[PDB]
Amino acid sequence: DLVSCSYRSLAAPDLTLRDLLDIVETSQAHNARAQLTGALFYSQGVFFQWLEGRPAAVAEVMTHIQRDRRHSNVEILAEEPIAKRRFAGWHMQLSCSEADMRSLGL
Amino acid sequence: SDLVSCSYRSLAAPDLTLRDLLDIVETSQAHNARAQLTGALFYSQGVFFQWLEGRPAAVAEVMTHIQRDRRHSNVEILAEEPIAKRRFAGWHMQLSCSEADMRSLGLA
Ligand SMILES: Cc1cc2nc3c(=O)[nH]c(=O)nc-3n(C[C@H](O)[C@H](O)[C@H](O)COP(=O)(O)O)c2cc1C
Ligand SMILES: Cc1cc2nc3c(=O)[nH]c(=O)nc-3n(C[C@H](O)[C@H](O)[C@H](O)COP(=O)(O)O)c2cc1C
Repeated sequence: DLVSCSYRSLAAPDLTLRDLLDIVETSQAHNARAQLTGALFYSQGVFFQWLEGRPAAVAEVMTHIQRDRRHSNVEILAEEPIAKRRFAGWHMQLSCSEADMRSLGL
Repeated sequence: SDLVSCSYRSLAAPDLTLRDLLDIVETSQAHNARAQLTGALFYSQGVFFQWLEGRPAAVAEVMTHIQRDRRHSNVEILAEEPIAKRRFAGWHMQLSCSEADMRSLGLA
């Protein structure tokens, strides 16, 4: 009994670096206790995310994530059953480039 | 003027190597440049996300091939989303691959 959820979203046009850092730090905290793992990819106003865990916990955050106003167009979440975890060890691995971080700075 | 965008998420074939990844990018670069396809590829831990932007038909034609590709599977796609402006202009194939992922894909 273990599942994954994959979505693509368009980051708020006004998204700052502070916003990104907040998203990451909350996720770290929640996924940690809530036993979720995965990765968050940001570049140039686009989010990809992969969440994995128990269907219960994923549904929990995914309802929260969708309400979140730091992005929009939260697009066809692809709910796949998984045999094993893919990001064991990463309660939230951010993947954000040096350029992208510079941008969100300006 | 007439730009659409396509997003998908893939599962890398379980025997995918660093060389494979490198082949996927160089092919993409060469092609996307000629086809005016811009976008980004993210790989980590067996997972691929990609965002492609360009004129409707170019996106459509590459996506048929991307889906044929044996180096991955379970290609869940996102209906041609129309876009105001490009987002990765200049980038024909911006790659996201961590140093850790680089280590693993390069093991055996
Ligand atoms: C792109 C994006 C990805 C997010 N991913 C997670 C996540 O994986 N885990 C999580 O707990 N919150 C994530 N969040 C934050 C939640 O949407 C939400 O802000 C928060 O978790 C719910 O309120 P809280 O601060 O009380 O926990 C994400 C937000 C954004 C915009
Ligand atoms: C994850 C992934 C992403 C790919 N992205 C592109 C791309 O954006 N542009 C491209 O021409 N080929 C891309 N390819 C390669 C194509 O699937 C396809 O194989 C190629 O364009 C035609 O065959 P070839 O590899 O022998 O040249 C990608 C392959 C994979 C597995």
